[PDB]
Amino acid sequence: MKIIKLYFESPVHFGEKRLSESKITFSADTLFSALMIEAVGLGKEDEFYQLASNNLVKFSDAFPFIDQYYYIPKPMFNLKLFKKLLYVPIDSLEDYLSFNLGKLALSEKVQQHDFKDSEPYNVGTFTFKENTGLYVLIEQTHPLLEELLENLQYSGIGGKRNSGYGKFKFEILEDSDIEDLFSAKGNRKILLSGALPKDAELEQALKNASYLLERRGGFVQSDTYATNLVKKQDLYVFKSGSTFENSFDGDIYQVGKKGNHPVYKYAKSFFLEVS
Amino acid sequence: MDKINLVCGSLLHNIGKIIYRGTSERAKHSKLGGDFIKSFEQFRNTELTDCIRYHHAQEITSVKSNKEKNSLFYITYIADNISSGMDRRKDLEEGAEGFNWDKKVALGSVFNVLNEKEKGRQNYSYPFVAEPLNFPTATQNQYTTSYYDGLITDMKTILQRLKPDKEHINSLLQMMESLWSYVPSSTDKNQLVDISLYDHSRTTAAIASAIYDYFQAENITDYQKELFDYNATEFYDKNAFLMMNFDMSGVQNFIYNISGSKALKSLRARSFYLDMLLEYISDNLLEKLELSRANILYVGGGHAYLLLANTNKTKAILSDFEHDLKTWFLDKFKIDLYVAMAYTEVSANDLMNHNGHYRDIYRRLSQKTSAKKANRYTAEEILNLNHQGTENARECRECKRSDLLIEEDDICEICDSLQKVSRDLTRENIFVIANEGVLDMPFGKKMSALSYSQADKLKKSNAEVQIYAKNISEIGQNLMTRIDMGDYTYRSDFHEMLEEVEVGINRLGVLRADVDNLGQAFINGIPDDYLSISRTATFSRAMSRFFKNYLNQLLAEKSYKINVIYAGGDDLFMIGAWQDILDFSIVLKQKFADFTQNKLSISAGIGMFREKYPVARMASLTGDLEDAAKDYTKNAVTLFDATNVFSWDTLENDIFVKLDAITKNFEKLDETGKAFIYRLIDLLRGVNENQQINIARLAYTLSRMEEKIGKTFAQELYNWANADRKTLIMALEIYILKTRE
Amino acid sequence: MKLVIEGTIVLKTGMHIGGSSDFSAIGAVASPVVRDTLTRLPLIPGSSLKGKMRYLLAKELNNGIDQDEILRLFGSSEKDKIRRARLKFNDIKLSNLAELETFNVSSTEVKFENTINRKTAVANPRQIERVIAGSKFDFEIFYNLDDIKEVEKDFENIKQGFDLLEFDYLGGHGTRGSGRIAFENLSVITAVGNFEKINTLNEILGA
Repeated sequence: MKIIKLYFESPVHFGEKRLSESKITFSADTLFSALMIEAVGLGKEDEFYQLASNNLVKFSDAFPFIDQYYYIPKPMFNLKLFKKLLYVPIDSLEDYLSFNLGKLALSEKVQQHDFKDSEPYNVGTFTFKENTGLYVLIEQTHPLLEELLENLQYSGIGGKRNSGYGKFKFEILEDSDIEDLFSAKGNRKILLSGALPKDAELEQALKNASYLLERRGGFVQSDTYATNLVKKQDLYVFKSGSTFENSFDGDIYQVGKKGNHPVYKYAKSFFLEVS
Repeated sequence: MDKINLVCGSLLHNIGKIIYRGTSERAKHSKLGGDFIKSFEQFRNTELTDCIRYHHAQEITSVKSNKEKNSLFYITYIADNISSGMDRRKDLEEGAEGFNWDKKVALGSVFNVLNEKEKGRQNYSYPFVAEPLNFPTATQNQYTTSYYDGLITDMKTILQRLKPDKEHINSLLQMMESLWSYVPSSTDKNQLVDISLYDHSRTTAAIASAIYDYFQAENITDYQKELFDYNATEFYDKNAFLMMNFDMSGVQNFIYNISGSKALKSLRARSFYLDMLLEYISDNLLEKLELSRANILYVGGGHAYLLLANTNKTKAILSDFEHDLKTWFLDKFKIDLYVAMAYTEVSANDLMNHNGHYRDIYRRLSQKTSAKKANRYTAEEILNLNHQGTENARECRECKRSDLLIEEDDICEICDSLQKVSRDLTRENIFVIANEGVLDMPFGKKMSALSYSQADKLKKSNAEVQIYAKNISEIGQNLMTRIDMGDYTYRSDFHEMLEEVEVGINRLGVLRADVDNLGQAFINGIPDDYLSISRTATFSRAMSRFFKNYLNQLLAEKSYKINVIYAGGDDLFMIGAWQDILDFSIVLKQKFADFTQNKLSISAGIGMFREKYPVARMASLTGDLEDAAKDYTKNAVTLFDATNVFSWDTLENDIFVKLDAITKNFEKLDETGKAFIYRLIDLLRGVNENQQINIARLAYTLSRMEEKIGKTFAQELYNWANADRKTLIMALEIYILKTRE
Repeated sequence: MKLVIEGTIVLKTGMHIGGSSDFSAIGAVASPVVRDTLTRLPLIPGSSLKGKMRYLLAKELNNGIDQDEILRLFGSSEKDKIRRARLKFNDIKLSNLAELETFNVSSTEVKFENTINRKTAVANPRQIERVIAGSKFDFEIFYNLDDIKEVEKDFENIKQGFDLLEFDYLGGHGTRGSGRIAFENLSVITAVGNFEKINTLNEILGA
């Protein structure tokens, strides 16, 4: 199982709902949407969507990491039992059965007008400090994914493009001693992506589930989608650090029907199994 | 028999003792109430006052056979016994003419018992006034007959004015909230000298009502056999009570979920609206439960504590209540507002306060909330929300949603509703509910909240609407209840308000604040050994009523140019002139200090802003400014930047005498102010990086002004710059700011 | 394809740029310059560079009448035509701070201005913080290429915008001695893939 570390040269902008906010990570559907926008850029769309349909490029969502420590959100354990804590190391969770990523900011901008008044607007952002960043986790690495990732570091992950925030230089630095945790089978499962199981396996997936729904879905960009900006069908996934017993497996839902090309949303499971 | 018997009996149990020390005659206090109620309230039936006047075994065995059942004199009796807090079963109490009973102790507060390890043991006393401005102070005083004479005129008038019906029970507990919330209950052992007779009485009515529904539930009568064989702990082990909780999740992100033009009136509106919605859903559960406003312990900023009836039918209507409530939420607020209901099933063995089991019972309840707060929705509503979606090109600006968008403009229906009540949310309006209104709240009944001109005529003729208010103007003729809110304004317009202050710099200040150590105060509220149920609710209602009523009155009495948005121990946002909110912070510190009796303190954040500035940016920046002062928890205020964070005593003492000295001296001089002050500031703020250079130039320039600023004054400037110079650079800075133009 | 425009921003005067929401003390500068929130080193937003190039393309292109190329090169969100922005800009940080401390001088100066009332001759002092002249901001611009037939036209009309910015300022109080830039050693190199006719682009940037 593989790592893709992302070292950022610049402040980033990952919004929940609006522009003036930011968060410190970006979910899996954001990464998938970005990568197949780049595959639109180089004409390998359908092959990429089939490669993610056949579950060869299943991947995690992005997580904070500091120098040689990789973190995850605190798993919502439904035990007898810190409320200001957010993340714990992935090799340090079972003992729970020294955190500084950066600082958020509001770089604040204007639109100039010639004769009209100048139009001010503020953009929320977050800055990663020096030996920090983000990383994701994929499964069974693919050369086409390597071909598409290098086109994304030169066109900007993040919200606001092309001016001028989210930018990075990726590096695999393949795993050594963390995929054993993935191979460590356990009695208590931890999701690590914004998954939505299909309707067949949804009701069996709440035997002890301690989840959190999280709305996902925004506007749709293209040169050829719908002749103006339309929303997408908001789809309602579980939050990343959820906790289960019954492992499901979600899928990638088409939420674009009205425009000529479709619009997809990656939501399939990526589990960490512990005691 | 309807529940009016016990609620009008157990709450009016031992009420007539207020004149038992107010006159010289010493008849049996329960019989004293039994004979006064013929002359005080109405032509009251003796069978309805059977539950009043027979409240012990020595007074029940006298009447054991003449007065048969379905009068329920057992019920208020055992409700008294467990509502005191541990045990008063077979003893000649105060009022039964036995000994020289103590008749001169005021109310002992429960601020010390909250965190018994921070104060140990102390007796507190309440200075009462015939609002009222009553504090839990430690200086000891006594209750008087003239207050008892005034309230017995009020008891021969208003209790005569009311009727024992369930429709008007709420008004009499509002009356009791206004009067007997700050009185002692008795002068016995520590169980009933720590609590008011108010929450004792209404919890007594609650215990009586719940055990009445229980005795109806498993169909048990002949109450002599099931109570009087022992101290009844063997009958007290069964599930007869439900210490139930409600909880609002994500209230703060919802009230801040704005990006609008109208971002201040909207913020006030939704901040009020969440508290009002929680109050309405709690009141609906009480009405559907066929209960009163007695068993509701406390409603806060996002949570409610109650007590319930422990029947299978009450559980079934709780299940249907939960389904209706979450269905209403899920088709109005998706996940952004989830409400969590949880009860801890307990016993009256759990309630007699001997076998531990209260703070871990709170912990079990918090677990049962959090176990529900994890597993939110089941399957069908998830699929409903997922397949409900549709694609379009229009969105509201703040509530960024497509559904419930109004026609030909892009604000949500909820969002236009919260701008509709936004402008006309005055200091005096009445919150009426109706089937025709502007707001939306479950179950399918709206809020109008109209002003007191048009909402008066249908408030009686159109019945079956529970009307809420924020003025004590219901003497018993209007059937409105009061629930206050922080709503002080100067005139809610900054352009007129800031041009009034033609003294200092034309700048607008805002304020953010909260209360220190409040989270630990609710992790472990009151311990086991000194517990009755009713006492910890009085703390939170005193804090909340302190904030709303006291802050509104405080900003009224000293005519401050301060507009108010929030109110609470976690939310406080006021906007105004900086010269008026800077000196409001110190008196806020003093008033919350002597209200808490120097136990709970304030973290505050104050910043200075241009008059033409987006208020959302102001509120975010000053909340973060306070959050810089919040962790510093400790008591502290930051002044306009994260670099200037001062503790309260440091602020008050150090700066406000090193501003008073500067103002006192430099206004005596016609040729020093204020180029010398600017030069002194410039050399003082730059000593942080290079030190002996600036201190030497400072000594030289204090020497050369020593004939003008004073042979004394330069010495204090030198030693203050050596000793505490961060508290003088801010002192000269705020002197400069308040001596502008 | 996807191309990288590389170079630097050698600064001839000024560059007061931006403005933060920090509380303006009485003291030192009110309305300070924009700096990074961690490292506190002066940088320009890439949006201001992007907007000056967009503006100076806009005022000169189709001089007499928005246009295609002002959306072909810089994005659009109209109700009929929506185009992906062909350029790609990043925020540009200060580069040569090591040799801007060999002169033992700070990165950012404070500039002392005032107006006088014409009516009463009462001055009104302001301090404005701006980066010192002689700064060099090493910048990188990427290029979202999607058609080979327009690379030479795009590059001749961005190099035209590259020189038109040298005669205008970049942000802040421009018409009172600020913001004037110059562009040294501009070049182009393909990010990924391999383009063939990079020579004409590299010479037209070096021209």
